[PDB]
Amino acid sequence: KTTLFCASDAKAYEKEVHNVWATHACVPTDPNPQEMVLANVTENFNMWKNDMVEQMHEDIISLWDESLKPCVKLTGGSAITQACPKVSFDPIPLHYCAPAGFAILKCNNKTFNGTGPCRNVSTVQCTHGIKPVVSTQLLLNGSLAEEEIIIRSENLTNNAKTIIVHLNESVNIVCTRPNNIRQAHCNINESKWNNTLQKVGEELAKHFPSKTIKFEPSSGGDLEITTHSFNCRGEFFYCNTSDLFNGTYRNGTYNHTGRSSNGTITLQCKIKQIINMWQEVGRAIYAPPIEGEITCNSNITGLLLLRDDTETFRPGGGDMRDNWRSELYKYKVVE
Amino acid sequence: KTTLFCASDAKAYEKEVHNVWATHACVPTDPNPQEMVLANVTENFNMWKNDMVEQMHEDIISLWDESLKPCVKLTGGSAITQACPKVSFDPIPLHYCAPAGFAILKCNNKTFNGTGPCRNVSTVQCTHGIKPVVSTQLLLNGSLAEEEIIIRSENLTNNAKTIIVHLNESVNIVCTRPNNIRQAHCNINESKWNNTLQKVGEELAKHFPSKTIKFEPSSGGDLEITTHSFNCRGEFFYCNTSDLFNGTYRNGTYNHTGRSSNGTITLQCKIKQIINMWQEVGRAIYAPPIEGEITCNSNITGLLLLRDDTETFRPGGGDMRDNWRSELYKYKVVE
Ligand SMILES: CNCc1ccc2c(c1)C[C@H](CNC(=N)N)[C@H]2NC(=O)C(=O)Nc1ccc(Cl)c(F)c1
Ligand SMILES: CNCc1ccc2c(c1)C[C@H](CNC(=N)N)[C@H]2NC(=O)C(=O)Nc1ccc(Cl)c(F)c1
Repeated sequence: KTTLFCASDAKAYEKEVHNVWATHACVPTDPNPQEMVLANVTENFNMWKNDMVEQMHEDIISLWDESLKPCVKLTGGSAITQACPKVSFDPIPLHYCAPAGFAILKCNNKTFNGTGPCRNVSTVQCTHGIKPVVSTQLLLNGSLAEEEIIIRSENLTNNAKTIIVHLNESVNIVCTRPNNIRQAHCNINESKWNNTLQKVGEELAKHFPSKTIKFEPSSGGDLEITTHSFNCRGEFFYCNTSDLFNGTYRNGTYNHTGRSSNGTITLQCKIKQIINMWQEVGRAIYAPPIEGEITCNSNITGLLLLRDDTETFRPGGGDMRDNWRSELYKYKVVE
Repeated sequence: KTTLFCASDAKAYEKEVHNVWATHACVPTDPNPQEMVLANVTENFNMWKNDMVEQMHEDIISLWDESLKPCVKLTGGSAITQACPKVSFDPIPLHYCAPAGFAILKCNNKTFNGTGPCRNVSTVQCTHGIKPVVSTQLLLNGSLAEEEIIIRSENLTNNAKTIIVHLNESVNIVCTRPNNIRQAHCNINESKWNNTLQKVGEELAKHFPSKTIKFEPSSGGDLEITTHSFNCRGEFFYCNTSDLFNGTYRNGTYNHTGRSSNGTITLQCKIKQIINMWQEVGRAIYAPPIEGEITCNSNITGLLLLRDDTETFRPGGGDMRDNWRSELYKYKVVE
């Protein structure tokens, strides 16, 4: 445990809030990348127990706190009012760096899970570009597995322990509200989704014996975790995944049972102003959505699942720390 | 006639040279791109003389000139030395867009040829994403035919005219240099290769009546065109294709006579420092390959062939504007 510091390419002329925060909270990235190679090792890592995720989480909370300022913030029964200006919003990559004398080891095993022994291990002073993408169910704009899609879990036996599925091939999703003022929609190519769910399916089948592997929409709870919720240009999108996370892996093939059109899948999305916050326990009310075409062109780089002679899997999320472990499946701060 | 402009998803924080170049040469990509399609049209096309190809060619020459700077540049008996640092190299998509009031119509007939009449025609302002992949014999990371494999030629009865075989199913190829330092190798699944060459064979049979259709390694001449030459992470790979382009198509079946092992084809590759330039007429000398595992996992999306009882086809290439025509088999700049 140490007190880290962020490094970025933030410009102090951008009125984009991530830059506005990073220019006063981080350090200019340094053209100084010496990755200490090493092949004499055995370090055991645990992506599920690592303070880096916590400090990252905390100053991402600071970022959001002084950037996206809600009109009302209702916490503990007390309502706190302030100004609601819509701002420029799009995540910039943040490197996490260890201070004087403190190093950040690094795993290079391309099939490494997160928990256990790793050995082809390098070392750094600063980490690799990471975007503070806040989302549920679908991990957006992250790293891709260099070889093949991998399953991460603090334990896979525990049905209530979140599964992070690190993908390989990015799945472009295009969410948009056209020029109802709150209704939007997302578009995703169906072929590549069937594709990806056959990889997810067959690996889950590698690690669950010989059973039918169903994919279904989340049980219940708040809209934040029952839908693919994300932020696009300061607007909070809640997009439906009932005709997405939907299919059956049997016989070694995956059969999609979600609806489709022209070879594309369209998610019904809604922009909301009242949001169950991820930082704290409370609700934030924002101003109505801005005028015009509100579109995000994103790439799915991972999944967040939850398990219950058949085994059903369901989109998860809610705890953004696990979002941070998708990219902090780790390193290791060490001395 | 016009001078176009590029549009891309280049990041100003990336130190990858395609991003470095595009960010100062291109325009932030448009995501309001609505194909106003038409159905009372018939326009003629000619992928084999289209100036968009040489605008792209000139611009990619610019990119390579300002990015990959060789230690030595020998042209016309005069040598030019400069600093040759190793860089990060991975092609990003480039949309080519027409300026004010001037448009880019589009062909929609998927069984389309490249030369002649076409009727289902749309029109856009910007082309689809095209990655400037510089290679010979094999076209990498291109678009796939939506339907069935297409044979393209300026004309097919001219044996000196390059033939572009637009594939349907991509064929995965994994070139790697393991941790001799310049010795590398490529892996390709044979069954997929047999499979592809059977309809390459069948349609080349459709265009050449009742001949035995053989596939053999190239002529001779410079290694760039006698080998599958390409660029992986700044390193110039020359890969042997004597056991790849090798087969007999007869009586309706393809027959692979190239050597294999465990059902896989392994190409013998070498990383060279002395390169015959594709941009200009001259040679370039680069620094020795970097340390570590150099891996490129690519998809074969097209072929570059040349024709001579029997008709024989050999891998071609060398002139990269044909590589740009593979993706610019086209559209059209029109008013
Ligand atoms: C089984 N999983 C456990 C689980 C489940 C749900 C949640 C947690 C843990 C933590 C958090 C509790 N806070 C609260 N209830 N007010 C709650 N998450 C959120 O409200 C949340 O992410 N909102 C949110 C905001 C913005 C965007 Cl863009 C977004 F995509 C989502
Ligand atoms: C019938 N065919 C005619 C024909 C034949 C060969 C060539 C041309 C035309 C053009 C070009 C001439 N330039 C020269 N002779 N210096 C020459 N091509 C190249 O040198 C070339 O592609 N190099 C190259 C570099 C890097 C990578 Cl990664 C690569 F895959 C290839």
